[PDB]
Amino acid sequence: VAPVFTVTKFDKQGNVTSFERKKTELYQELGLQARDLRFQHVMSITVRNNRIIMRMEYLKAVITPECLLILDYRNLNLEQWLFRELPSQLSGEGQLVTYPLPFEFRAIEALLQYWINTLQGKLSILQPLILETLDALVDPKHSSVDRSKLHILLQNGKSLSELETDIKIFKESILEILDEEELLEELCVSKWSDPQVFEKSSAGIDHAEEMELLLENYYRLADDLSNAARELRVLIDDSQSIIFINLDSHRNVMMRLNLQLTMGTFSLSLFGLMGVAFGMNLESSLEEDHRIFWLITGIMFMGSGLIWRRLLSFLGRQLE
Amino acid sequence: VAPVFTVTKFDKQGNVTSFERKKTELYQELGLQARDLRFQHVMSITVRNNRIIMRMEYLKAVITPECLLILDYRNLNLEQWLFRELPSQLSGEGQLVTYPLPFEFRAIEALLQYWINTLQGKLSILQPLILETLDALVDPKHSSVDRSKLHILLQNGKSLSELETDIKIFKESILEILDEEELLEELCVSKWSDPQVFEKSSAGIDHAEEMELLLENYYRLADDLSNAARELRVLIDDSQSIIFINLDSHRNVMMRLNLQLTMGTFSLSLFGLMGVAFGMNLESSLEEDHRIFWLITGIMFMGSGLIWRRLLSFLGRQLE
Amino acid sequence: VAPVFTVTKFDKQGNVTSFERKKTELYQELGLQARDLRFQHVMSITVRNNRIIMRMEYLKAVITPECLLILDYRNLNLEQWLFRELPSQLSGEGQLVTYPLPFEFRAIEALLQYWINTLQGKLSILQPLILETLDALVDPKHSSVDRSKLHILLQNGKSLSELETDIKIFKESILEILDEEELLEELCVSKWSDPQVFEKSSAGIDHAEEMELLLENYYRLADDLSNAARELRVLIDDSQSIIFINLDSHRNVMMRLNLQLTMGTFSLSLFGLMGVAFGMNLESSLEEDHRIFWLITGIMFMGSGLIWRRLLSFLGRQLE
Amino acid sequence: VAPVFTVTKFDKQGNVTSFERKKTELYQELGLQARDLRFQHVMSITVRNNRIIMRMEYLKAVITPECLLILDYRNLNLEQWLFRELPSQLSGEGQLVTYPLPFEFRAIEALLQYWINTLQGKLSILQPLILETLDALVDPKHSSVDRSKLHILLQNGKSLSELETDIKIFKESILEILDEEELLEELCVSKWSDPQVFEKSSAGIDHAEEMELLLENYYRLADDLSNAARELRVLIDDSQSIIFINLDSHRNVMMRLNLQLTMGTFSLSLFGLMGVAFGMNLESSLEEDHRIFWLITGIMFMGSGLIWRRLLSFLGRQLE
Amino acid sequence: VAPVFTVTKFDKQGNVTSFERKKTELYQELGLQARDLRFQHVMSITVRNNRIIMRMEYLKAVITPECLLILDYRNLNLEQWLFRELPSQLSGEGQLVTYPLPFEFRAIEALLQYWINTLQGKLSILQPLILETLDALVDPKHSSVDRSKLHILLQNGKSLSELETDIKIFKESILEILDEEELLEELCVSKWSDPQVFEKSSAGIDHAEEMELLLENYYRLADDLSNAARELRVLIDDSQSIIFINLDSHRNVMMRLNLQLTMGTFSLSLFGLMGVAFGMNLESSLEEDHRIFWLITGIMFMGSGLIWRRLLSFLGRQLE
Ligand SMILES: [Cl-]
Ligand SMILES: [Mg+2]
Ligand SMILES: [Mg+2]
Repeated sequence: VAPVFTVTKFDKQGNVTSFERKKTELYQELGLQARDLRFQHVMSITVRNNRIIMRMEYLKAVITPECLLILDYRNLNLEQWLFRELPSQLSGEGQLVTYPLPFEFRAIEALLQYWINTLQGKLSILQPLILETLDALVDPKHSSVDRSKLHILLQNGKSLSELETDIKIFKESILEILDEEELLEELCVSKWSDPQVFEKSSAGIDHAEEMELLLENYYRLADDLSNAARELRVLIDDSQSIIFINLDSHRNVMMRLNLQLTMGTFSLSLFGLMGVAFGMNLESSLEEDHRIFWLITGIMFMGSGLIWRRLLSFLGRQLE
Repeated sequence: VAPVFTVTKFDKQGNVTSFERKKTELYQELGLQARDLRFQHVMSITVRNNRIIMRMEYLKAVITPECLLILDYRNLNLEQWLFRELPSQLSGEGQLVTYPLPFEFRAIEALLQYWINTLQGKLSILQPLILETLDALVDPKHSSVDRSKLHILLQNGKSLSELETDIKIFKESILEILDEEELLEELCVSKWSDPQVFEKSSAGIDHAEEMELLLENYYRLADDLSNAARELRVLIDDSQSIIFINLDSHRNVMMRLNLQLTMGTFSLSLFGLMGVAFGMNLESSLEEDHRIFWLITGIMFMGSGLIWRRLLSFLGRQLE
Repeated sequence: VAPVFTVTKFDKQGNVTSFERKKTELYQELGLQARDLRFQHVMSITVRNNRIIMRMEYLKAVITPECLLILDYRNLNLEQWLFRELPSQLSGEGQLVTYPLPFEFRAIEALLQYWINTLQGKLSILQPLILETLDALVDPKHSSVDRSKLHILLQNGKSLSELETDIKIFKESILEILDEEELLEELCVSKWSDPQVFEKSSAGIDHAEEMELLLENYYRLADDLSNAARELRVLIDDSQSIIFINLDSHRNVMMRLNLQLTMGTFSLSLFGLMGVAFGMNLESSLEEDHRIFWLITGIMFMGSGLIWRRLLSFLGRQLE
Repeated sequence: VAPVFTVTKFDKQGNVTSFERKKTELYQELGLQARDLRFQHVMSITVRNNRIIMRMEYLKAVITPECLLILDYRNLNLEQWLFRELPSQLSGEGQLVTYPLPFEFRAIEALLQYWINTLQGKLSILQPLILETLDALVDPKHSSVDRSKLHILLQNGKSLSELETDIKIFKESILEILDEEELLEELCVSKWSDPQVFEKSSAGIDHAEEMELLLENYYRLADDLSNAARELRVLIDDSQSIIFINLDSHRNVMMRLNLQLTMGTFSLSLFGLMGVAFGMNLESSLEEDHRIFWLITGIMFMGSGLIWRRLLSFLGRQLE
Repeated sequence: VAPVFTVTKFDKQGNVTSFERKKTELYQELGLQARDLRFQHVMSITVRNNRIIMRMEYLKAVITPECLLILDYRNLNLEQWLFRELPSQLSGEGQLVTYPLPFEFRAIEALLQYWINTLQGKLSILQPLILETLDALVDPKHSSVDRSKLHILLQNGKSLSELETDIKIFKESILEILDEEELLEELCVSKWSDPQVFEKSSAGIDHAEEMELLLENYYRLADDLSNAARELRVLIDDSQSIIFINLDSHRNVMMRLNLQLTMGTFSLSLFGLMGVAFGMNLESSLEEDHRIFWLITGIMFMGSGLIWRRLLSFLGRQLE
C-alpha cells in the first residue's frame, strides 16, 4: 500500500543489487527527508544531508559517499546501461577519468556521461533526418513540395526544440552549480563525510578543483550540443524561407505563362467574334462576293496574331 | 462609506473566520501603513513591519507570525480552496512539507502551491486544445484550413501568452527574493518577532535556509512551467509556418493544373477559330469538295492535340 | 536676447508662482552649472549640487529641499495638472503617501505619478483601439480585409512601439537609480542639505529606505505597463499571422472553385469544337441522315459531362 | 619608404599645425610602442603610457596632456571640422562645457561631440527618407507597390543597420569605460602626468567625477540615438507586414472578381454550346417550326443568367 | 596499436621538428594527465600543470614555457602555415608584437592571429558572394528569381551561420579568460615555471597585463568580425523580405492584367452568344430583312466594348 522505490544499488566495488524499498525506509537509510526525494523538478542536481540528489528527466539517482542508487529504473530501457556499462565504469577499465578520485566523482561522471551521450544520440538521430528532409524540400526543380516531408519536418522540428530545451536546462543546472563555490564544495560528499580523516587523506589533491573541472568538461560538451542544435534550427528557418521564395517564383512563372495564354485566347476570341458575326443566318450584301471570304479569314488570323503580339509587348513593358 | 476588506483569517490552529474590517482598522491591527496594503502590483511579494504582503493577481494575502489573512476573496471562486484545502494544509495531514517549521513557512508554501497549481491547470487546459487545433490545421490533405479553428487557435495563443507572462513575473519575483539574503531573512517573520526567544528556540534549524529551499522549489516548478509554455509557443510558430507552406504548395498545384487546362483551352480555341472561319455564310471555292470537310476536321483536331502537347512540354521545360 | 526659462515654482506650502527667469540667473539661484540644465536626455534623473534634475520627455523639473520648479511648461497642456492637482498633492489631502516625509519625497512622488499616469492613459487609449481593429481584421467570414483598418492598425502599432520605448527608458532610469545605494542617498536632498540638523531630526526614519520603496513602487508599476504593452505587441503579431492564414485559405478556396469551373469550361469547349466541326459550311455525307444530329448533340453533352466529372475526380486525387 | 602619419596637432592654445611624421618618430615622441598605434579596432578607446588613443571609424586621435593629434585625416572631408570648429572648441567660446577642466577633458568632449553629431546627422538623413518611402509603400489605394521605392528602402535599411551597429559599438565602448573606475582614473592624463603637482592643483575638483559625468552624458545621447534607430527598424518591419497584408487583400479581391467573371463565362459557354448544337449543318425536325428559334434563344439567355446567379450564390456560401 | 599524436614541435629558437609520439609518452613528457589532452571541446583554452592547451576546431596546440606543439596537423592544409609563417613569427622579423615577452606570449599571439585570420578569410570569401547573389535576386525588373542563385544563397547562409557560431565561441572563450584575473595569471606559464627567477627577471614588466592586452586585442578583432557577420545576416533577411514584396507585386500586376483580359473575354463571349443565337439553323422572321444583320453586328461590337469599359471602371472602383 505504501509507496516504494525500485532501487538499483551500486557499491564502491561496482556490485549491482536490484530490490524494492519503502519510501520511509529509504528516507531513514539515506538520512533524508521526504521532501528531498520528491523528484518534482526535471534536470535538477542538489546536495541534501551530504547526499547528491540528481534527476535527468526519467533518470533519478542518489549518490552517497559509499554507494549509488538508481530509482524508478523500470520500463525505461535503462537495464542495458545499468547492468553493462555502469559496473565497468565504476569498478573497471571504463573510460572514466576520475578513478583515483573518491566514488562520488566516478558516480557523477558516469551519470553526466550517460545524459550527455543521450543528448548526443538524440541530436545525431535528428540531424541527418532534418538535413535530408530540407534537401528534398529546397530542391529548386520541384513546382510543389512534398507535404508528407513537411509533416516529417514538423515532427523533427518539435523533437529538436525539445532536445534544445533539454540541453538548455542541463547547461543551466551545471552552470548554476559551477558559479557558486559552496555548491562545488558540497558536491564533495566524501570530503565532508569524515572531515577529520580527509584533512590528511587528501595529500595535495583538491576535491573541489576536480569537481569543478569535471563539471566544466560536461558544461562545455553541453554547450557544443546547444550550438549544434541552434545551428540546425537556424538552417531549418533559412530552408523554410528558401522554400517560400521558390514557391512564389514558381507561382509567378506559371501566372506569367497563363497571362500570355490568356492574351492569346482573348485575341482569338475577339477575331472569332468578328468571324461569327458573318456566321449568323441573316442576309447580308457580301454572300455573292468570292474574295470576301478569304479576305475576312486572312485579316481575322493576321489581326489575332498582331493583337497577341501587341499584348505580349504590353506585358513586357508592364513587368519592366 | 469607508473602504473595507473582506478578510478571511486562518489561525495557527487552522480555524477559519470570515468577516469584514475597515481599512484603517486593519492597518492598526497589522501595524502597517495605508501604502503597504494598496496591492497596486500584480504578483508582488514584500515584507513590511514584520508582515508578509503577497499578491498573485486576484489573490491578496497578509501573513503574520500568528495568522494568515486573505483579502477581497469574494466573487473569485476561491471559497472551495479557502474552506476545503487551506485548513487541512495549515493544521492537518496535507501535502505541506513545512509542518515542523513556523506558521509562516506553511502559509507561504500553501499560497505558492495554490498559485503554481493554478498555472499548471491553465497550461494543462491550454496544451491539449492547442495541440489538437494544430494537428487539425497542419493536416496535409486539406486544400484549405478551417477558419473557426484559426479563431480558436488565436484565442488559445492569446491565453498562452498571458499565462507565459504570469509565469515570467512569478519567476521574476521569486528570483528577486532569492538573490538577496536580506529578503530571505526578512521573510522569516517568526524569527524576527521575538529574536530573543528564537535565539534559543531554533535548535540548529536555520529558518533562512528552509525559506531558501522552499522558494527554490517553487522557482524550479515555475521554470518548468515556463519551459513548457515556451515550447508550446515555438510549436505554434512552427505549425503556422508548415500551414503556410502547405497552402502555398496547394496553390501551386492548382495553378499548374489550371495552366495546363488553359493550354488545352487555348489550342482548342485556336483551331476552333480555324473551323469557324469556314462556318461563316460567305461563298468559298471549297463547298463542292467532299473530302475537304473531313480533312479540315481531322487536321483541326490533330493540331489541337499537337499544340496542347507542345505547350505542356514547354511548361515542363519552363518549370525545370 | 538671453535664453530664459518659464518657471513654475511650488513652495513647501504648495503655493504656485509662474514667472520667467534668465538662464544665468536660474543657475546662480540653484547653485548649478549651465551643463546641468541642458536637458539633453529624455527621461533622465540626476542629482547635481544637492538638487534633483528630472526630465520625462516634455516635463523638465528641478527639485530643491525648499521648492520645486517646472521648466518650459507652456504649450504642453500642462496647466491643468500644474494648477489643479500639484498644489493639492504637495500641500493638501491628495493621494500622496509621503506627506510626513520631507518635501522632495512628495515632489518625486508627484512627478513619477504624473508620468506613470500619462503612460497608463496612453496604453488605455491604445488597447481598445488595437483590440477592436484586430477583432475586425481577423474576422474569418471576410474574403478580404479592410485596408483603412490596416492603416489605423499601423498607426496604432507605431504609437504602441513609442509607448513601449518610453516605458522601457523609464524602467531603465528607475532601475539604474535603485541599483546603486549612492544614488538613493543622493536623492535625499533634505538629508544632505543640513546633515547636522537631520542627524537628530530623523528620529528613526530612514530617508534612503523610503526613497527606495517609492522608486520600487514606481518601477513595479512601469514593469506592469511594459508587460501589458509587450502582450499587446505579441497579440498584434499573432493576429497578423492569423490574417495571413485566413487570406491564403480564402485564396485557395477561390482558386479551387475557379479550377473546377475551368475544367467545366474546357470540357464544354472541347465538345463545342466537336460540334462546330459539323457547323462549317462544307459538304459532308451526313446531311441527309435524320438521327445523326440528335446523336451528335447527345454524345456531345454526355461527353462534356463525363469529361468534367473525370477532371473533377483527377483534381480530388491530386489534392489528396 | 617608411610608413608615416599625416598628423594634425592642436596645442593647449588651440593652434593647429599640419605635417607628416614617420611612424617610429611618432612612437618615440609619444612614448608609445608600435602596437599601441595599430588602430586595428574600429570605435576603440584606450589609455597607454598616459596617452589616450581613440578610433571612431575613420577618425584616429591621440590625446596627450599637452596636445591633441589627428592621424590619417586626409581624403575624409575632415578639413572643415579640423580647421573651423576644433580651434574654437578647444581655445575659444565654443559649446564645450569643460573649459576650466584640463585639456584632455576638452579634447575628449570635442571628439565625442563630433562622433555623436555624425551619428545624429546620419539618423536625421535616414529617418525622413525611410518615413516617406514607407508612407508611399503602405498606401492602401495602390494595387501594387513601386519597386524602385523598394530598392531605395532596402538601401536605406542597410544604411540604418550600419548606423545602429555603429551606435551599439559606441555605447559598448563608453559603457565599458564607465563601468570600471580604473579606466576613468586612467583617462585623467593630466592628473597622472604630474601627480605631485595635481595633488595640490586640484582644489576640490575631482577629475574622475568630471570624466564620469562627460562619458555618462555621451552614453545617454548614444542611447537615445539607439532607441530612435531601433524604433525606425521596428516601424520598417511593421510597414513591411502591412504591405504584405495589403498585397494579399488586393490579390484576394481581384481573384474573387475573376472567379465571378469565370462563373459568368462558364454559364455563357454552356448555353452557347447548347445553341451551337442547333447551329451545325445537320438535318433536324425543328427547322420548319417558327417559335422554336425564339424559344431556344430565350431559354438559353435565361438559363445563362440563372446559372450565373446560382454560381454567385454558391460562391457567397463557400466564402461564408 | 597504441594511439599516437603527430607532433610538430617549435623551440624557442623557431626550429621545427615533425615526428610521432605515443599518447602516454606525450603525457609523461608534458607532465599532464590523459584527460587533459582529450581535445573534446572545440575552441577551448585551458591551463593544466603550467601548460596551455588550446583547440580551435582542427587546430590542437600545447604551449610550454620552452616549446610549442601542434597535434594532429596532417590532412588539414596546415603545412604551409606551420613551415612558412610560424618559424618567422616565433624567431624572426614577423608581425608579432610580443617578441621581448617570453615565448608563450609569441605562441599565443601566433595561434590567435592564425585563427582570427582564418575567420577573416572565411568572412571575406562569404561577403562578396552573398552581396552579389542578393543584388541579383533583389533586382526589381525580374518577374521571377533565379532558383540556382537561391540554392547558392542558402549554402552561403549556412556557411555564414557556421562562421558566426565560430566567432561567437571564440569571443566567449576569450572573454571568459579575460574576466577572471586568475586565468590571466595562469596563462603566464614562464612566470610560474620559475617564480623565484622571474621575481627578479621581470624588471617592471607585468606579464599578466601584457597577456590581458593581447587577449583584449584579439577579442576586439573577433567582436568586429561578429558585428560584420551579424550585419550580413540582417542584410540577407532584409533582402529576402524585399524579394517577397517584389514577387507579390509582380503577381498582383499580372493578376490585374489577367482580370482585365478576363473582363474583355467575358463581354466578348456574352455578345458572341447573342450573335450565335442568330447563327443556329432554326427558322426566324428576320432572314428577309437586310439591315438587321448589320444592326446586330454593330450593336454586338458596341455592347462588347461598352460592357468591357464598364467592367474596367468597376475594377478601378473596387481596387480604390
Ligand atoms: Cl499568392
Ligand atoms: Mg452556320
Ligand atoms: Mg504569400
